[PDB]
Amino acid sequence: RKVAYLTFDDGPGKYTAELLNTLKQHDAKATFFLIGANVKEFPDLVKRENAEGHYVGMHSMTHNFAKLYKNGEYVNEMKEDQGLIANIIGKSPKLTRPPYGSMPGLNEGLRNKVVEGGFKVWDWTIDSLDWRYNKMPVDAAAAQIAQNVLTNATKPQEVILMHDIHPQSVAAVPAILKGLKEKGYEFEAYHEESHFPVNFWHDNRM
Amino acid sequence: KVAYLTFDDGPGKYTAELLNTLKQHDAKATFFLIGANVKEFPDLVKRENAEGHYVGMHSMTHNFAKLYKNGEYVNEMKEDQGLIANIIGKSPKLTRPPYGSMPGLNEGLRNKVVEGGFKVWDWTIDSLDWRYNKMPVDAAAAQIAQNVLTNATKPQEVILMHDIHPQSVAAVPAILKGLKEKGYEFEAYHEESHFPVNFWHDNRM
Amino acid sequence: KVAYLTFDDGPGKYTAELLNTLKQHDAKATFFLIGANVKEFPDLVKRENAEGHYVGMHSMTHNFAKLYKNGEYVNEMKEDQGLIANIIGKSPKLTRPPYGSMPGLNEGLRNKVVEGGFKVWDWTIDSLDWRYNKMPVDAAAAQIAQNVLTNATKPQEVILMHDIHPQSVAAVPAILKGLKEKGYEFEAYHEESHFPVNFWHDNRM
Amino acid sequence: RKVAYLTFDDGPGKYTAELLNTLKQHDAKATFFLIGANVKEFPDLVKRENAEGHYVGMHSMTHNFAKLYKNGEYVNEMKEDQGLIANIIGKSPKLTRPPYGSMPGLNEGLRNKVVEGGFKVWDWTIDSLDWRYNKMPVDAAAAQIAQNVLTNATKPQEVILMHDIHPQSVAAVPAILKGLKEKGYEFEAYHEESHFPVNFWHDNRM
Ligand SMILES: CCNC1=N[C@@H]2[C@@H](O)[C@H](O)[C@@H](CO)O[C@@H]2S1
Ligand SMILES: CCNC1=N[C@@H]2[C@@H](O)[C@H](O)[C@@H](CO)O[C@@H]2S1
Ligand SMILES: [Zn+2]
Ligand SMILES: [Zn+2]
Ligand SMILES: [Zn+2]
Ligand SMILES: [Zn+2]
Repeated sequence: RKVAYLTFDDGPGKYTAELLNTLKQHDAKATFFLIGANVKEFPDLVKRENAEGHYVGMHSMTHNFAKLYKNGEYVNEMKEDQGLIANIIGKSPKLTRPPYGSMPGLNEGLRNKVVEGGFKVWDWTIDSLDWRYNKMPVDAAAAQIAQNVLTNATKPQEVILMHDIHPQSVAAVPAILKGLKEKGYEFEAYHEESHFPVNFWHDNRM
Repeated sequence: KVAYLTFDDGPGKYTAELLNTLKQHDAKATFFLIGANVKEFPDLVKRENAEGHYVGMHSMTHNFAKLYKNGEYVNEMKEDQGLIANIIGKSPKLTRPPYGSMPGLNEGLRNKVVEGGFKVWDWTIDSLDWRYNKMPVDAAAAQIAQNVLTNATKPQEVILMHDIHPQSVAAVPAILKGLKEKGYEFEAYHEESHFPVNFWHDNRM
Repeated sequence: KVAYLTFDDGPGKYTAELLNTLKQHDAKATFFLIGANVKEFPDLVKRENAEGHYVGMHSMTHNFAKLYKNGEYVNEMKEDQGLIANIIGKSPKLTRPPYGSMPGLNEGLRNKVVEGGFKVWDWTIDSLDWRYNKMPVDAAAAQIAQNVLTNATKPQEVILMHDIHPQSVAAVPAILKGLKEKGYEFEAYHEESHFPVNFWHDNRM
Repeated sequence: RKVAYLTFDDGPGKYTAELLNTLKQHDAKATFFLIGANVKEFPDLVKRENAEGHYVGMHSMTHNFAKLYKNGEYVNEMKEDQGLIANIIGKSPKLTRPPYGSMPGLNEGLRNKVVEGGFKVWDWTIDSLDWRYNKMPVDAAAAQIAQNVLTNATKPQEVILMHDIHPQSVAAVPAILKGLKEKGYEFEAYHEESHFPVNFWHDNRM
């Protein structure tokens, strides 16, 4: 019962349709956390992500830690970001992904507000680190980013963190898909039907 | 074919229960205690060592920012070591980093720990007991047992559990027999027996 | 078995010399011109296209901080493109980034270049002609020719030279003879024949 | 006759001793550029690097850009650093290696001043990128860094950039040495009498 949840952060972007075709050609589903400025600039790609069979969840408006967690704007920005996304796909998604991860930004304070707001939070069990490989050939970057992902998948479920806004990332997903499939992983998207906690605070309320 | 049980965030409310459950099965495990739990449950701390388990450290505050982003880790571990040394008269070396060492334990802090004389242990298997919290104990526990019996594949395994959680302690009985028939034996960590088990694959710890 | 000679930082003092040498050997190459040298040597600019060579861009300021750290790359290439266009009646697409595209040409700027309609070309072979500058020409050139002949191994090669340097132009005859013996043919870059040669291996450029 | 010139920046440091020993097993020589405060704290290692056959050059006192270049203390910091290194190994080394490289810090002003004092300046032709691999298991990092330098050795001479002050760096050096040696490289130190220019400004006065 192996299921890979490929997640893509900070999108959508100019590489997204490309990633969206590679997903499609592999009949594989995934999940996308989007920034408010990009849901607005790229409303078609949003609508398409959802249309092609993927989960579209929030990732805030500002992606600003100081704003998100120190001043506690997090859920407000996930509610605003939610509204934009509904206006485009008719769903009001409930899963959020904290910029910079919930640890340590999501204190017990707003972790409460998150559950009192009905929202949900997903961190990740693999960190592709894709976004650091920005100073080298893109094919070389992709191999190392896939190497990272292929060699860290072991648990019955794995939540893989990637960003679809960097070229080296979307170039790695072909190898990543072919690799994990050889490892017997299924490439499903997140479903709200079947939620299970994935965070660093181990708080299973979200 | 050794198998090392580890327990975090204790000693706590069900720790007393757990030590007995272990005892009946001639099983020795490892505990990583929070500072305040050492202050509140000295007896349990004393008892854990007395019944042949390893008593290691899990820091003072279990606070990510303080520990790693501010580098208080070793300071928190040494002070915790002191509190424990006052009960068992031994000063343990083995630390279990709160939330794991990846990425929290940077290259620098990893120097301080090797310099401070400590080792570091993460795990290979996560019981995942925290998912099934505030939930019907026997149902939860049952799952937790599967969670660990399935990922038991390697010659040695280091299992993460938490004895401040009822579902976890309840899960321990089923794990014990299920793993023992898998050819596993349950030993405590021994300092002279040290071998690396850390996400960074850093073998100085 | 093609071989594309490319020349940077021109047109200059020895450019006319080189063009005759190219012409004498019925050989066609590629030039990447700086803006001010286009402004000063329009005839040489005019001549290069006229005799069948490719005339590309090498920016306005050849200044690293301006081009990349300040993101002026495309703009400098755009304005350079226009200056060339006013002479040869074409608006060329192929850019050769000052100092190579690595790492100066980041992911953001690489979009802009793709958006503006530009390609980018680095090289496979570095002549190292700048090492031997202000040096005894006959001696220098001989070495430089060998520097490229040694690294002539692949089916396609893009050789970096500078025709603002006397040792480099002096080296060109021997390369032409040496590569012709290696089975190579010397063609200019042609846009309908474009193929990626960029340190980033970015195949949109 | 190929030659790989391993260079290590920002030392000496706590992993230097292990690097020094690993170099000595493969009878391989290399080049060290050092920071003033580090020559002050680790003179055995300086003294030893030297004594063991490697070149030791400067990498400034402060490793601060605005001080080195925008304020133009490059030559000041290299001579001061040279002074220290001399009092340890009885040698005033002439070769310097600019922090963050020569481009674009060493403007023509500073570059004139550099040749005024008989200094040379070495940049590099391969950036191993070791220091960006501090967020993953060291063995994994060691491997990727290796492949970075192994798959970029093409030119008969390479000058490889590394930092001996990070663990994943000296960890990669064994595989680097086996790798290049398989490609026919030899591992020399820089030699003063044997100077050939390697800088981003193509200035062969340094
Ligand atoms: C100590 C800094 N931590 C991190 N930097 C990355 C961010 O750039 C991403 O946006 C975030 C969410 O996508 O995931 C990691 S976590
Ligand atoms: C804008 C270039 N930045 C760079 N950061 C790295 C630095 O951390 C090194 O110290 C330097 C010289 O040792 O080599 C690279 S280059
Ligand atoms: Zn993000
Ligand atoms: Zn814990
Ligand atoms: Zn140039
Ligand atoms: Zn440096």
